[PDB]
Amino acid sequence: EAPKNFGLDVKITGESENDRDLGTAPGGTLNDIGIDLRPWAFGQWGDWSAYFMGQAVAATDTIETDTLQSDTDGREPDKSYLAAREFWVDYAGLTAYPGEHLRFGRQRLREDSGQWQDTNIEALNWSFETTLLNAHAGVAQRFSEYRTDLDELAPEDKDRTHVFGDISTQWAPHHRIGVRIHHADDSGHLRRPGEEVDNLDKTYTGQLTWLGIEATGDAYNYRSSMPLNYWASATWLTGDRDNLTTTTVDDRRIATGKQSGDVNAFGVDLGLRWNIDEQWKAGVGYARGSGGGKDGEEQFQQTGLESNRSNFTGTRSRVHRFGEAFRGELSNLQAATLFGSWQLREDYDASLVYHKFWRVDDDSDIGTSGINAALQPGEKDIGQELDLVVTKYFSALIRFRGGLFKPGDAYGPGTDSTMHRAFVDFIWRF
Ligand SMILES: CCCCCCC/C=C\CCCCCC(=O)OC[C@@H](O)CO
Ligand SMILES: CCCCCCC/C=C\CCCCCC(=O)OC[C@@H](O)CO
Ligand SMILES: CCCCCCC/C=C\CCCCCC(=O)OC[C@@H](O)CO
Ligand SMILES: CCCCCCC/C=C\CCCCCC(=O)OC[C@H](O)CO
Ligand SMILES: CCCCCCC/C=C\CCCCCC(=O)OC[C@H](O)CO
Ligand SMILES: CCCCCCC/C=C\CCCCCC(=O)OC[C@H](O)CO
Ligand SMILES: CCCCCCCCCCCC[N+](C)(C)[O-]
Ligand SMILES: CCCCCCCCCCCC[N+](C)(C)[O-]
Ligand SMILES: CCCCCCCCCCCC[N+](C)(C)[O-]
Ligand SMILES: CCCCCCCCCCCC[N+](C)(C)[O-]
Ligand SMILES: [Ca+2]
Ligand code: NA
Ligand code: NA
Repeated sequence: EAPKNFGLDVKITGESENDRDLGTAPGGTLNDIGIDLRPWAFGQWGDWSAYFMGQAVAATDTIETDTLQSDTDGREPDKSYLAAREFWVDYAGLTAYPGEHLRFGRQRLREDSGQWQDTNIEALNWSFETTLLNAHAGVAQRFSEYRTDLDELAPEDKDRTHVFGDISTQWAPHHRIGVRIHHADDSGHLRRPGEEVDNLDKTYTGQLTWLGIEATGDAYNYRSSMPLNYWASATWLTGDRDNLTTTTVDDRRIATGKQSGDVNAFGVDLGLRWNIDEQWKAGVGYARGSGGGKDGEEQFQQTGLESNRSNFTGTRSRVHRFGEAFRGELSNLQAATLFGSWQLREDYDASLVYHKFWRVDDDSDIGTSGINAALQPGEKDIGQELDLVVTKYFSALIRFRGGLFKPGDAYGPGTDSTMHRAFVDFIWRF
């Protein structure tokens, strides 16, 4: 029971993916296995503490062993690599509240929805968590991937600074109301007209502010004592973007200029979960990120730090809010969701999730997704998905996570009728 100074997490993962581009491009499917080793070190001395976690990965192909991985020349991952995941120092002595502390270094930033921040990033982050009042404030920026195989940052991350904060209160037992803010500022520059544009150039620079209000009733508490749980959130995105314009000239992309415009967009996510008994749960969700509008002003996007993974099905396992296969970003996207889940004590859980997805504006792209295929102008029907997650907890666990995506009319002729992405993870902690 003495404070544990080190450990090692060992994960074996298999991934089957077919076909991310729906058959539109060559190869690019996965059926592969890998091991991921994460040694960690922790020290604590009165109000001070410090932590390091590293990572070594070897796999048969470039599979996803980390749900929080950076998305990917200079950005080509290798089948095997080393990385530094977290390295930070923490000071808890500003106040006597044990849930209050200040953390500096590359660290896990997470809030419960996963929709604003859920990532490892260099940050200075203040947390204040007590029974009646929670608050946080921080700043973050990526300076490197800290990986042996990736030499450059993604253009969206380069020179982008994040500032954010939140504050919330438990106004009745198990019911929380709060506000949340995030601001992203780009100090980079766009290619100038006539310059060649490649995959490591920015497509835009922005100064963007998200302002959100969030109500939850054990939304993400898998151990809730209430028969009904819920989440409701509404988020306003404002600010501006300078968008790069380009043209094609001889199989090469050339910058032609740029266009600025204000953003005035809106996102909402609602959910209701029935705690039917000690084991069974089921629920419904609706979410929408606005799209299109006059000069793209209504195109909602997320912060870029989000995972969209959360305990929304009411289990210990986190699930992708917009599908393991589709992996939607809330951006010109409407989603309806139904789920059921089962758990037995701390020993097993399982969730079955259905989604239907539509575009909001049928002449605009959606944001990120786990699908790499062009949408047909004028078609709103993105598709449907069924997901299954099943876990046995032995510390250690073994989990199946799978999604089956059925493309709708927005994907069109010559695309596959079905696509899946599935994982098995076996994890042991020493
Ligand atoms: C701004 C980034 C800060 C990065 C700090 C990285 C911290 C690295 C490793 C965490 C553990 C350091 C422990 C150092 C140490 O000698 O601890 C004494 C320990 O043996 C018993 O308490
Ligand atoms: C230990 C506690 C210290 C608190 C330090 C102060 C933290 C400051 C701000 C936290 C809230 C995030 C700020 C969001 C923001 O400033 O941008 C909005 C603005 O750009 C709209 O145009
Ligand atoms: C209770 C039913 C579970 C619902 C399905 C959730 C599991 C998701 C994926 C399982 C792997 C299926 C892989 C084969 C398949 O169905 O599609 C073939 C297609 O991907 C060819 O491109
Ligand atoms: C308390 C002192 C000990 C600190 C822990 C040392 C652990 C060993 C390595 C930490 C990770 C340093 C990696 C830095 C790095 O990868 O450089 C990134 C490049 O600049 C690429 O942009
Ligand atoms: C502009 C009108 C917006 C009205 C929104 C009202 C939302 C009402 C109910 C949604 C769920 C609220 C739960 C409140 C609740 O259960 O707490 C009451 C206390 O537990 C009393 O013991
Ligand atoms: C397919 C590869 C392995 C991935 C699967 C990991 C989870 C495996 C099995 C979980 C089984 C879920 C049902 C458990 C059940 O019905 O009751 C458990 C018993 O009551 C306790 O022994
Ligand atoms: C024990 C559970 C068995 C079901 C696991 C499903 C994993 C997906 C493998 C499907 C591969 C088929 N194909 C040809 C589409 O790649
Ligand atoms: C059931 C869903 C998880 C898929 C597991 C993926 C298969 C792992 C082992 C087969 C791949 C190894 N190999 C030989 C193709 O490199
Ligand atoms: C198992 C822990 C390993 C920790 C060290 C990993 C950091 C190495 C990063 C080197 C980056 C080299 N690069 C990308 C500039 O070519
Ligand atoms: C599609 C999922 C939507 C929510 C499911 C609703 C669950 C209602 C369960 C009623 C069962 C009443 N019972 C069995 C406890 O006496
Ligand atoms: Ca392909
Ligand atoms: Na403290
Ligand atoms: Na629950």
